[PDB]
Amino acid sequence: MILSVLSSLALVSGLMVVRAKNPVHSVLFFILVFCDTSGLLLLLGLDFFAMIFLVVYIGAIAVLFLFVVMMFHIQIAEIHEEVLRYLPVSGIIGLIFWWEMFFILDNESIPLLPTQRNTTSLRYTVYAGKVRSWTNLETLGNLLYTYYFVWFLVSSLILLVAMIGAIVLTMHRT
Amino acid sequence: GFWTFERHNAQLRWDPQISQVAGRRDPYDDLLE
Amino acid sequence: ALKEEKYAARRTILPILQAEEDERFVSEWKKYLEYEADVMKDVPGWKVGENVYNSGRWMPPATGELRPDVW
Amino acid sequence: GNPIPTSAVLTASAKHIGMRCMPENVAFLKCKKNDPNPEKCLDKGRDVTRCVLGLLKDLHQKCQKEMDDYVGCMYYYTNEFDLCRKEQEAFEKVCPLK
Amino acid sequence: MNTDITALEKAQYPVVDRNPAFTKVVGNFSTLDYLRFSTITGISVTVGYLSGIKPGIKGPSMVTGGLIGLMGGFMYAYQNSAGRLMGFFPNDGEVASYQKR
Amino acid sequence: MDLIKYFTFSMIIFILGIWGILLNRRNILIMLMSIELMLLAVNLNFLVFSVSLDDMMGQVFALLVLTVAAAESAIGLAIFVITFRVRGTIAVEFINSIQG
Amino acid sequence: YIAVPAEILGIILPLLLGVAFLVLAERKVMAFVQRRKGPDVVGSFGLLQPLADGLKLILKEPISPSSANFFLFRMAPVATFMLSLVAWAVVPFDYGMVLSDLNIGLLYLFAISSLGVYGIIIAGRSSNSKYAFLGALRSAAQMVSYEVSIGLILITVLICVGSCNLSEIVMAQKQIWFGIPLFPVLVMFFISCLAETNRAPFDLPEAEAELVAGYNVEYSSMGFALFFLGEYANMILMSGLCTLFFLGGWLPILDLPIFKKIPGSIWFSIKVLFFLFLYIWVRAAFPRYRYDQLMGLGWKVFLPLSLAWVVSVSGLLVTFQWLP
Amino acid sequence: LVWLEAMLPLGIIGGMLCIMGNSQYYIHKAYHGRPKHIGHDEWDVAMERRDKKVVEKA
Amino acid sequence: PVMEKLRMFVAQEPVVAASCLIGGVGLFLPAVVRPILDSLEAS
Amino acid sequence: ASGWGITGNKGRCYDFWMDFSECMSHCREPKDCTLLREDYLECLHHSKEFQRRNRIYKEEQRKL
Amino acid sequence: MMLEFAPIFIYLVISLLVSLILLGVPFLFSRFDIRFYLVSILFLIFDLEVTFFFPWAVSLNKIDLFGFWSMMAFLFILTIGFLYEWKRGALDWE
Repeated sequence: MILSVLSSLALVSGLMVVRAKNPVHSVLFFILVFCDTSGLLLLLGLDFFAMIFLVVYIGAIAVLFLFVVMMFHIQIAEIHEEVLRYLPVSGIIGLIFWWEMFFILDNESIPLLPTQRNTTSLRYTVYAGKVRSWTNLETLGNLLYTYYFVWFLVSSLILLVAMIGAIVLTMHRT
Repeated sequence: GFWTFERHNAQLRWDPQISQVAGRRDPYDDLLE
Repeated sequence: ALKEEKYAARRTILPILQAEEDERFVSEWKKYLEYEADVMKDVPGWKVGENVYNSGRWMPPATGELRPDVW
Repeated sequence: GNPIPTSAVLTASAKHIGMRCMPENVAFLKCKKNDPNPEKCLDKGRDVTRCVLGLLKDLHQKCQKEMDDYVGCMYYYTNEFDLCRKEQEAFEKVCPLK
Repeated sequence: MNTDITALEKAQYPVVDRNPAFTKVVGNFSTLDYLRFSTITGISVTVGYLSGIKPGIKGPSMVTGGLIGLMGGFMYAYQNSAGRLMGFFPNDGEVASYQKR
Repeated sequence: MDLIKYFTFSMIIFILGIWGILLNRRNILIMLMSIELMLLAVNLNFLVFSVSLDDMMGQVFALLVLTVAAAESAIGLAIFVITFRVRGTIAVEFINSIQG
Repeated sequence: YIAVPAEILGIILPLLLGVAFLVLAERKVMAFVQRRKGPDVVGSFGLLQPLADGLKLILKEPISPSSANFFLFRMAPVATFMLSLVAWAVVPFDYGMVLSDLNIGLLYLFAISSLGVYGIIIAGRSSNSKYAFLGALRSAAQMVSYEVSIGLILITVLICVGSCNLSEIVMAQKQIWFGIPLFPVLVMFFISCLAETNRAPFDLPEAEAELVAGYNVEYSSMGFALFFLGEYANMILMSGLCTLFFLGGWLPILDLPIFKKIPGSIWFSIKVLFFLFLYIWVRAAFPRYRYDQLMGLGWKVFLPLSLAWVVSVSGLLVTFQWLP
Repeated sequence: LVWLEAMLPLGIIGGMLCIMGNSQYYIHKAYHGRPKHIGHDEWDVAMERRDKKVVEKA
Repeated sequence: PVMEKLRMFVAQEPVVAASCLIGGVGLFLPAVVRPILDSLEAS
Repeated sequence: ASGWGITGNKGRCYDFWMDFSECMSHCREPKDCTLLREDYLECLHHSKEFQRRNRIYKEEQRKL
Repeated sequence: MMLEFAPIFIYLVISLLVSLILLGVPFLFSRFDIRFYLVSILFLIFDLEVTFFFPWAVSLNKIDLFGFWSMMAFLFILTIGFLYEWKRGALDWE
């Protein structure tokens, strides 16, 4: 039920991202999709990722988009178009993608139907793994910098490329 | 059976060297060690 | 040190808690096995409590919930 | 008579349990390491439960008021040892760890 | 960190030391190793000088080229010395100072 | 039925990205934003799958993908800015000179 | 869960009273510095001045200018006020006195601070004023610029503690308060908080006489009030964070029975009050930087020093194996 | 001694903060019977649920 | 004569010099002192 | 297959994966490792367990 | 455990109610500056740096020297980038 609520909010917010006449409004509805995603992540028990989606996607990336799109002052005439003529092609593509892709896990991951019986007493509890609990933060930090550090450093190289490109493409020194 | 070749068996030789590393242990080895 | 103290206190009382949990789960599993034996009566070819794992090693029943241990 | 083995009582008595029921604890943990199946460890579990319950009753007979106070303070502070030191010392003084 | 030097392809020459230390590898440098190092450093300094004349920074360009050459030349010499000591490269000299010493 | 619902959440985000591509012929900023939606949907799949399989490899890749998404957004908006500066407008009729 | 809203209101309502009286306290302290009295007629010693001002704003007619973004214009002060309020759910006042014992509380606070910029930017664009928009852009850029140094200082404290739990951050200072060995870090943090709150010497929105119009120039009645309450609640929160990270939180100054007598909530309140006094004393003491000057300070001074302190503290701790 | 006029709103803020702490502290203790435990982890949750059975079924 | 260039750099850019020294200490301790302590412990 | 669990212990399906891998490490016909492979996949997705329980649910619904 | 997040949600709901009450009671009686894009870029880079520091800072006790030096190399690459920013005038608003 809660997943239904979050799914509906994300669906409507994403439709608003792709269908808002004003791009600034599209960026603000994108922030709502990211907040909804963060709620989903909190339901998964991954609090670090839920907070990092707020810090990075909303706090940094969406701010970048908002800053740029606001200073553009885009007039509706340059980007407007009637989208009624795209109902059939979008209908076909969306229906094909829907049937093939919303049920891709059904054959591999067959759902457990909820019986009218308390199957929650069949929960076996192991206290050995509960003596010292690791947070999602510590579990990630145990791996990032030692056993998979090459990928970490390559990501740093990617960021350096971003900085250099931003300067070489836009800088006009005074 | 190219997967039998020794080059394609790296995990089978590497993983036992980290079987006691915190983060990938069976919880009971902490109880008896 | 204060945390090690706490963890040591958890380790000395783990076996009794685990033993009680094992007994509770075995009793519950017997109840569910008899329920299955009753419901799947008159179903040809059925096997009450068949292990789906070929190696036969015991695993807890799967719950169908992604992360129930965090709530 | 026999105290209810709530988490407060077990956490309060954990040090005595560790010193007294050490061999049953080790045997149970070894059997669990060999086999996760709860059905295949019930004998060692009964051994562990019997040693702990016997020690619990014994320690209730030796030091009742000190044990009640310590268990009461452990329960109030959800088993935080640091907030219960004075009752811990009073408890171990009449009931030595040995 | 668990480490393992085991290489995929086995050494084809006597293994004098399977994991030689940094100082030992450096102390194992031969005259050929110092020749490779000096050639790479000199070529790099020359390229820095010649490429730096047009912008007017031949001095600093020489310094930059020399830094690149020193790094690469040390790397090449260390590679050769360590590979000789581990038996990946022909190392009759290292085996002489192993049988004797 | 938990896993299928998480997966269909990610699915609708990916589908919305595809639709944003399809529906915005004249709005290339929203084309970029639709691509960002698709990348978020994939990042969520890795996290959901990592939880589902009890495996940490999904989370490592989730962090590294977030880094890639940040860099790609930065450079994309830079290219947007320079295109706008050269033309003075963002209309797609002024970015179609190369053809054939 | 039926008792949770009672605790939530017991947090929120006294916070609003505290904000209303922080504005009065700032007016009284600035006045006393300036050989004047400050509010002293509306109520005994001016104590009813906040009530009168709030009631005045409530009765004032809302303009809501003829903009094309009426929903966003009104939602912008609500966003910033809700964000200012929600940071207090994870703040501990004493051992066990905290609404949400978040294990990721430090990162949660960083996330809230990162979110704060949106109310200011949306107010600027939705207000249909070039002057409000350019002011909002400058304020937003300054806030994000000082967020980097705030985050790096948070990482330094995290390395010392090794846990994102605020209560654990306090209880890690039982041996010594972090403000003693990390005094320059505390100074940098207090200045970064000043700049992050848009406070003097960094109060661009107050620089109207400098031909620099604020982001909230087109706001009247309770939208303006919500912006103001958010900023002052953030000032109180920054004082609380300075207290928690560097001054031992609810811990007493010395671990002696004479100090341990008075409750830790009183200790925490005293330290927060001292930092709130500094916010006002600094406002009364100095002139303000230009936008370019404070941006230069943010990127060229506070970021390099914060990065250097992260490196130095981590290196020393791993060297001597003093890590948590 | 006129400066005590300024120490009144500051004292009021300090009292508001003390209220923000203590009021939520006592409401929680009254409803749950014991004061809130900082650091409630998987182990503490497992204990509480098992204790409920261990108490109610005795 | 690179001995007063450092002097002028410290005079003109004190924040940068302080940052470099602080980070340099933080890097020098584990690269030098930590192996010294490790070697001392083994013996 | 990596063995790093999301709570700092050995992954749930790692032992099945290993046994599959040791099997394939010397069996020249992959059909010799079918049982262990489907055990590993069953640990991953619980498909057969859930299918059998859904059969039980279906029979209960039919007989009600 | 995510149990401590529920009070935060109720807190958000109550704060929203208070904000709506406060804001609703009175209803009864063309210039692009590249430097803002640039400051956004720098903020994004250093925000990702703070992100990668949080797991590292809480995990220093187990990664020991190797993790310390891997982070140091990461910082070195990003600081080379920052020096490039400095020298190109991206940090100067004059």
